[PDB]
Amino acid sequence: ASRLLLNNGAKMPILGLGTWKSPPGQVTEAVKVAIDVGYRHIDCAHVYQNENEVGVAIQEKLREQVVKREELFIVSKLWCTYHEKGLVKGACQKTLSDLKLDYLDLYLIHWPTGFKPGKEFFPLDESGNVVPSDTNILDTWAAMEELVDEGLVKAIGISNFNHLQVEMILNKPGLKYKPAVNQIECHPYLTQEKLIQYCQSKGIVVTAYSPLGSPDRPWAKPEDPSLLEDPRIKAIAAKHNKTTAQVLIRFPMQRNLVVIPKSVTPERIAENFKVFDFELSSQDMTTLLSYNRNWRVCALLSCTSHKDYPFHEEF
Ligand SMILES: NC(=O)c1ccc[n+]([C@@H]2O[C@H](COP(=O)([O-])OP(=O)(O)OC[C@H]3O[C@@H](n4cnc5c(N)ncnc54)[C@H](OP(=O)(O)O)[C@@H]3O)[C@@H](O)[C@H]2O)c1
Ligand SMILES: C[As](C)(=O)[O-]
Repeated sequence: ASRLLLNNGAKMPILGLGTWKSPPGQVTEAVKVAIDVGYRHIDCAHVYQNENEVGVAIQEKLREQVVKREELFIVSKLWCTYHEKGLVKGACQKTLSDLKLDYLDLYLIHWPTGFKPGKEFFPLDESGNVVPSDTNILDTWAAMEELVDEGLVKAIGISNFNHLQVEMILNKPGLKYKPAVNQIECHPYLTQEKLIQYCQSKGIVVTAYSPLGSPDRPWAKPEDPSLLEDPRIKAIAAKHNKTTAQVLIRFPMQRNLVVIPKSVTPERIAENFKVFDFELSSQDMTTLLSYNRNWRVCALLSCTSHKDYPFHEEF
């Protein structure tokens, strides 16, 4: 619909607003405009360094009575430096403070890789490599389940997990809460048919990130492919009298995925919301799928030898 049922009984808005790369000086206004426009789902993370400013916008709109809190669906993520059992509740409460909420709707493990705790988000050794924690996925999962029993979060999930890492949690002895959601990269150049089939067969909702190809990723190279400018995708958009961004947002929706485009620009935030009024045909869908080239925006290239690096497995 406009909302999908999670395995905890709550319903997640199929469209949300992303906030990675959203400057602290612009994001409060961006989230205020989104909520005005009809967004009810905001994707956040501590590592984005803008949760305080996101929270100012949420507070203003609650105070104004534009939305009730129970109508909002607010998501954040546990960063890699807080995977230790004793650091997890603390990371969560910090995010809750910044956002000025008393619970999250969904809390995700941001990446499966744990790093050494500290103030640096990517701790480097003297050789400049990332320092790993010796924690594993299962112990971090048990700390996350705690958060649900304490009332801090309603649902817990994972992000950038491959299918064997998901398996690992599902087979955990004494598993109390299943992951509700696996948030992964997904667009016409990285279609994820195998992992999406796997998660959906297990009752795990998939959220597509970087749906537009992340044209503002800080590592962008000029030779690099561009989804928004692909003439094949422009043609499908023209047929439907929509923009190529609106086609790229509608595509995961028809695959029963949640999608979270990022924008700090009021007219684009508005434009990105107008995707409930049209339908891609099944020929269009099959065509977009055929464009897959296994191209990833986010490959976490500094952690390619971490014991828990997710992207050595096929799916
Ligand atoms: N879990 C993870 O590891 C992870 C990783 C990456 C992303 N995500 C989440 O997914 C969100 C989305 O992915 P993303 O931020 O990489 O990129 P994206 O949503 O694929 O693209 C954002 C870029 O596209 C532009 N854009 C938005 N609407 C547009 C439109 N209608 N027409 C033209 N350009 C448009 C934005 O410009 P303006 O802002 O200038 O308007 C921004 O430059 C993130 O913000 C984050 O919340 C999660
Ligand atoms: C690309 As990210 C900052 O959501 O790990």
